[PDB]
Amino acid sequence: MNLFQTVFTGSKQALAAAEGIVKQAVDEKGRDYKVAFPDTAYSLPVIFAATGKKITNVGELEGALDIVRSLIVEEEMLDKLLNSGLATAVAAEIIEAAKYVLSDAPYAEPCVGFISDPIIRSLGVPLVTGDIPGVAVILGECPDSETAAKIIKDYQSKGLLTCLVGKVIDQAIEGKVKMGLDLRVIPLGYDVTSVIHVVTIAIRAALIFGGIKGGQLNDILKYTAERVPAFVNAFGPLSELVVSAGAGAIALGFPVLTDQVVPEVPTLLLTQKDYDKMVKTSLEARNIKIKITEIPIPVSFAAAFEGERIRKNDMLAEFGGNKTKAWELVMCADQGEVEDHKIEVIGPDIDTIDKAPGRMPLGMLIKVSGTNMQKDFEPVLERRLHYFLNYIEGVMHVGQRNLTWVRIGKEAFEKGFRLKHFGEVIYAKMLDEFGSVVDKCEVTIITDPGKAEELEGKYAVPRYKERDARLESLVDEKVDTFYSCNLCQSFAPAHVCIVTPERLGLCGAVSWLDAKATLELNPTGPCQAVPKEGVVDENLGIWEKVNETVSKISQGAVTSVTLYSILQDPMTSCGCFECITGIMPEANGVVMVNREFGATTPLGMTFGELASMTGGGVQTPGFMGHGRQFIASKKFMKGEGGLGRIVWMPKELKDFVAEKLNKTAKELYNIDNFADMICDETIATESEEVVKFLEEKGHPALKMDPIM
Amino acid sequence: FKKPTQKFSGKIGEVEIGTGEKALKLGGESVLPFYTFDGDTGNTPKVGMEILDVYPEDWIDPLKDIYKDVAKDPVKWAQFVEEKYSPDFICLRLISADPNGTDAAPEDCAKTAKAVVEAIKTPLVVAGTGNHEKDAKLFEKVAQETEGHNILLMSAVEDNYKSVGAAGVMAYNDKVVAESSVDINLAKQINILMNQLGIDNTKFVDNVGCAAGGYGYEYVISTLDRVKLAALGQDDKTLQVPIISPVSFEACKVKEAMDSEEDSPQWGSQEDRTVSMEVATASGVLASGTDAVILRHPKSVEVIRNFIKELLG
Ligand code: SF4
Ligand code: NI
Ligand code: NI
Repeated sequence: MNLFQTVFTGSKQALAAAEGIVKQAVDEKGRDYKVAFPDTAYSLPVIFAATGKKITNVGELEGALDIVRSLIVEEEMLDKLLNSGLATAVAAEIIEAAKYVLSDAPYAEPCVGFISDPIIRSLGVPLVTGDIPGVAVILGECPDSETAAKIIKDYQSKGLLTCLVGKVIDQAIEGKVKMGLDLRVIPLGYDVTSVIHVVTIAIRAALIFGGIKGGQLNDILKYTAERVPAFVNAFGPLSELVVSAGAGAIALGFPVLTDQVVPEVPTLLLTQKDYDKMVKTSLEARNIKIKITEIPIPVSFAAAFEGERIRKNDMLAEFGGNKTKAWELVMCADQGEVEDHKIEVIGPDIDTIDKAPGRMPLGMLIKVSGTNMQKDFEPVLERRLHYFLNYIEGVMHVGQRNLTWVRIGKEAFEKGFRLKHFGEVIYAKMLDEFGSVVDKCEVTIITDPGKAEELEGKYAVPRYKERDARLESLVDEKVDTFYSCNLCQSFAPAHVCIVTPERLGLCGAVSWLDAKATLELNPTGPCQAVPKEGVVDENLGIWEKVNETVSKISQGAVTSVTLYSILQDPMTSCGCFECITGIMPEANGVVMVNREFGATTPLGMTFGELASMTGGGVQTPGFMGHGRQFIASKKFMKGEGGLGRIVWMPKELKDFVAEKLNKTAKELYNIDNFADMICDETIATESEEVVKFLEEKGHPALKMDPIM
Repeated sequence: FKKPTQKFSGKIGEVEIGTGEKALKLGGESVLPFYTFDGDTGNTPKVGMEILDVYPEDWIDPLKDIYKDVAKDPVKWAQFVEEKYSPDFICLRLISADPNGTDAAPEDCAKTAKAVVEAIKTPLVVAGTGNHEKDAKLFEKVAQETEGHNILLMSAVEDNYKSVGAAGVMAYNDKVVAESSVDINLAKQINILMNQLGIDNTKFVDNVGCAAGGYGYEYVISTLDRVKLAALGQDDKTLQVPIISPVSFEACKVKEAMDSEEDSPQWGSQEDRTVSMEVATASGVLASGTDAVILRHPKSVEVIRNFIKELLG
């Protein structure tokens, strides 16, 4: 008997039992006798959900058997199997409803039977806020009472609401599990049909919290599959009826886990014989995550502890800097390569220090695994390490990659701080902050001189080199989506920043990869994806989708923009920009000025006047606010001949930019040192003197077509 | 000359607070506030009166003299307010749940709210404290106890929006206030979060922030203008919800209103300054686009109601 035939057989047995008990209700109470569940507004919830009909008398209960019959179509296709599972759920509900008709109180304690609506509203709020991570539906019998008690109390200690059906109720009592609604251990009943009492909880959750009307069965099934984190643990031998009821749980999107050999279906029907891993298997199968309440560290952890300076003579340990070799790395790894919550310390720990200072290499290798985890997200998470360590009092860590040094004072050592607590804090904060992209985190602390250098060469430096290569090799044509940031709309109501690989956010702190990471981690944040579809001008950078997105985000204040031009519908500026670029017509070029420059410019205005004229989210042709990384870009003024039009620039800014600027101008086929053609404030500031310098030096901008 | 015909594609949604014949509706407009010459103004802006669940000790002397024999019992205070002044709604502020002050269990405040909501017929607005974590548990217990009266729960910030939304709209069929700090983008974000949770625009109102005149007031004015223009002019669906402003929360707390005549003899009557501050703040927020205002002094309520009647009528 295959899976489909087992489910069909179970549904027929459920129908047979429903018909028999309905016949008893008709013979003893008559078809006019009232049918109801204690304290509910949804009548029989499963039938109300599936059909929208409320059943009030016994005669209608007998007419509900046709719903079960119409749901059993014995054709071996997945949809029929799910419908047959729902047939068992409807039949089980009819059996439970007839129980209340026949006997006034059909359930005796500890069994609670039906769960009233006020209880659902009572536990509905924890279900939405995640205070209840999931619903563990445990039915059947475990090999021994202690095995059941261990699994049940494991779910209970994790905050899950566990419901019990069958002999596990007695096994848990023998195992001394404290049962109650406040204890989140609810025994429903000894019969298999009592599992419908937790099914109606999920059904009424859609009815009450989802606001789905009765009869919208597909919407209700969609709701329970996405919103109700329920799963089934079926222990002991499974009859056909149990399997058909499990098909009902699968029909609601609830995966079924069992210790029995079954025809496994990936993500839906799974066999796990190891009772020591059943809880972890179920949490993974239902995508349930349990949040850590507090960091298991003796040293207090708070955000106000950042920036603390701690005395040099109190420095028990000091790694990194010019003295020792230290490095940190966060790398994406496959699930096999990283095991969850594994803090490994290799080499001597800080206890072995017996002198006032400490000097030993430190290497922190962090492996993160997740479905949505990407290599481009590695540089972001690693940065937060700087912060995650600084929130611990007694330790100060500053630096980047292999340039980090960490100083640990002796007060933390007296409190009980060790190197494993680094891993504890890193794991807890990675699972907190990036819990939407990180599933498992493994932290390894290396202190041996040999393994620290071996792991840095094997793992650290290749990651850094490939990150730099990706940062340098990304261009607009390679990617297919840009990003839009409106974080500066708090003070510039019309400003929309368009982030592309070769156009950085003009604040200087948002990049294309940063925008992608922000969108992934904070979907309702300021960074939103902009598909690069509907091109109009490739040279000027005009896209219909970009214009539509700018129009929508700026609330219609800005209609059309060009990414690569400053004279035709230029991008707006807010006021965070580091540099201002302004058109100089007499030089047929452009001049630049940073915010640190206080003297006048050949345009005749200082940085303050240019900032007042340019910023505020207003489209001002001929003037642009941008960061320091955009000067040496191949997209800088691509619509007006490129960066070859730069004719004046402050001396310090020119010295800062010269290398990359010369590289890009060599791409332009200009001389090895193109920055020498750029006038400085010391060389000449008056416009006539600037033009004289440009004519003397043969600046290319003088030989181009007119800029405007 | 051509008459200015400003046609807006957007329209503010309507939210109903309260049950029975006293229930009020907010929103429904398609033009700027008091622009009866441009089209349809949905519902008249509402004026509510603020009361406390404990005796008001920091309030000015005239206010304590008005409620001398009723402020001790919140039920008696609410009945007196509903009888003598008959406001559109009553905002019961649970000051006793403040962790900074005389912190109280959520059960006591829920009991007080249940007692108040069963004595008055006007719609009730239950406002919590400034602590998000305390607010979540407090509103859980308050919405559980005050079931069946369609109350409004204030300060469902992004930190605890799920808890207040579930314990409020989803479970006990109440309304909620999505609060954002003087930003149009933050208001959009909280509205989108509420919509993704499962709460549509007919089940919550917005609080884009409030401030007294002269204390960050231009930011409130600009936020109201931007939200109204985006919701109506740009047809932004994430901002088409009515806005409620607690004016007395900040207007009566400033130095220009709290100081008595003894402290500043040149300023004059303390009650007049308090009423003037309330009236100025309320008039500004009403002109900028709010749909309901919470006031404290009865004279302020009278003046603001007359102001609304003159502008709309
Ligand atoms: S300047 Fe930076 S923070 Fe501001 S909107 Fe642009 S990308 Fe976002
Ligand atoms: Ni900016
Ligand atoms: Ni800016």
